Amino acid sequence: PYSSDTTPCCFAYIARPLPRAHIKEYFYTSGKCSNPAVVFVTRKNRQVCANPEKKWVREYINSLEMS
Amino acid sequence: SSDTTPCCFAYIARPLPRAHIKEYFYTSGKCSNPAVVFVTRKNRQVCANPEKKWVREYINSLEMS
Amino acid sequence: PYSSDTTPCCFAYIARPLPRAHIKEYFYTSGKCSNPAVVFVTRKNRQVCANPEKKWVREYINSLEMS
Amino acid sequence: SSDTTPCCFAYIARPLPRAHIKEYFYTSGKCSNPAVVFVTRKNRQVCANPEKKWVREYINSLEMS
Repeated sequence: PYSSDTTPCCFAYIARPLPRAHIKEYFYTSGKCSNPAVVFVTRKNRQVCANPEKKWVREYINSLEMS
Repeated sequence: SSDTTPCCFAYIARPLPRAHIKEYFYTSGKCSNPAVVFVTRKNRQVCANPEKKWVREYINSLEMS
Repeated sequence: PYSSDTTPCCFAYIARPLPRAHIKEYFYTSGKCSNPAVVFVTRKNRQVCANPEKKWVREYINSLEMS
Repeated sequence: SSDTTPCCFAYIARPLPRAHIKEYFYTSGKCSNPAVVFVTRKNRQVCANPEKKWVREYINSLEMS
């Protein structure tokens, strides 16, 4: 059982770290997706796919739920 | 402005009302499951099984414009 | 090597699902912590510890990555 | 208004300046590593090794008020 509405997945990861100050939110893509992934939402409301195994990705996450 | 790709992991069980669908598109081949997405006037992206008769018929009607 | 500043960890998980509409952000606690955990930041800016293995927790995360 | 607990996973290598510390507290026993937290006037929470001489001395001075 699962939603029959589309679900976002990532098939590519941004190569280098996004500017930390341009990021306001994040969310992990569904476990249903083929690739694990972190999607950062920038302040201009863009959505960027990132690799959860990357050090900067984990640090950005730790920073985001301090705020 | 998004790097994500919409994929489908379930198909709607019953035929969606034809009257409220404004267009359709097929989910990316990158997605594991093949699927037709019917977009409703309220911008709902509903997943449907490409092999279903009603789905093929809806697509045909949307193709004739 | 690691930050010598304090790092937040969770030692208890909220028993039941928080109201989805009261949540604006989330972040996973450091892998350094003894327990894996998800910290939801409410709109009143409170921080609630949650279990990543819980179904509602994963769903809330998937939802937050969409907004 | 938070359910989290501050823990320490590293100790500051050199003695922090005494002049800018307003208080201290020990991290929870729930944390895996024992630690003293020196809070600076800029609200930085710095982790320090309880066994260090300077740490015990700083604590003593903060205890005499």
